[PDB]
Amino acid sequence: LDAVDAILEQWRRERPDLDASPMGPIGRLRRCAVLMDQRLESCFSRFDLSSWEFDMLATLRRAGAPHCLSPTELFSTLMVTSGTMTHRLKRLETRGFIERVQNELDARSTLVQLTSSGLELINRAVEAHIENERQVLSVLPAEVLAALDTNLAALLRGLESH
Amino acid sequence: DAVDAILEQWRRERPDLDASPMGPIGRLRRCAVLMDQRLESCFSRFDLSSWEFDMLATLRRAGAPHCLSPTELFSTLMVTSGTMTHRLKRLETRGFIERVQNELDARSTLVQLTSSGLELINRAVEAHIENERQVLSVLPAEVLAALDTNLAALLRGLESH
DNA sequence: TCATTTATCTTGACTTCAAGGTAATTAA
DNA sequence: TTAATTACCTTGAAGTCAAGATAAATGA
Repeated sequence: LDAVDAILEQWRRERPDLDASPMGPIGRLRRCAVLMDQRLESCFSRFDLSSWEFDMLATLRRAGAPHCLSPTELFSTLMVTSGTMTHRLKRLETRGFIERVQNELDARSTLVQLTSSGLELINRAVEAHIENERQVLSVLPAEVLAALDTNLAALLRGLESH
Repeated sequence: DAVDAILEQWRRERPDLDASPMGPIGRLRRCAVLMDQRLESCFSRFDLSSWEFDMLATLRRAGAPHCLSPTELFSTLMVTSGTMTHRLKRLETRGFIERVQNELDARSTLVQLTSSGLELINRAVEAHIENERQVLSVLPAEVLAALDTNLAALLRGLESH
């Protein structure tokens, strides 16, 4: 049995009038994600990085040289508000990971670009990150990892549709 | 999928790496994020946030008199005690929980559901299930079944370590 | 007793968001 | 030109955590 099976048992005893089967799939998902974050966050700390600081540089890096994106691009992709993004940017700017370049095509726009410092950090952090994930999923058998990828995508399909 | 995009990017920017793991894990992380959004819609109909729901649900599912310890609570909900102290003081102001002094441990102040809280949670969980039932209805039965089975195997490895 | 642990809160700080603000941009 | 919209930041406020503190329970 799994920890989700436990909570279902509790509800099965306390409210037998309900069918809590949906809580099964969804409960496992949230817990998995929660634990998974803990694993990945461990490795990021090895680089003196928090989870969000990594997401920023990975987004800038994966864009492509010159690795320059807009605050709006950033928060639109990272699903955070603008005030959130402002705070993030000022921090990374002080940590010399990003520089601020003024948009020559839109005066209400101040771009964010990777510094040489930041470009090196993320370029090896992405290397560690990948292996960290590879280690985690190695517990699963091939068929299992295969099925999970296929199935989660369908779930993402349905969710993104709505 | 949106994850498919990020994979194409890394395949161009760092072809020296194989980013296959980001696939499964990326979808997982995003799904959880989207799933929370759906659930929070319904919680808002009861004037409740995600954690306020998790709290009363934990107290409710314990069993009458629905009395648990702060340590028990934060241990189950994986949050620090200062988080829990703050949380409890809020719910106490919102008349959902009462504070009972432990007669068996003088360093202990138990947390129990009020008549108010018991009613709110007893119908909120009903809506919550339906919320989830509808969301997952987009998936076929076999697919939802396989996803459940597969997610369970993943939870074993994660919790073991 | 005691030197250590446990239960729980207190403080300072960081991240986040909703709401507002303001300089540019835009289409008529 | 203007009224509406976009880009980005500012400002309170809430939630969270990490140390730290202090009363209470230990087992020797």
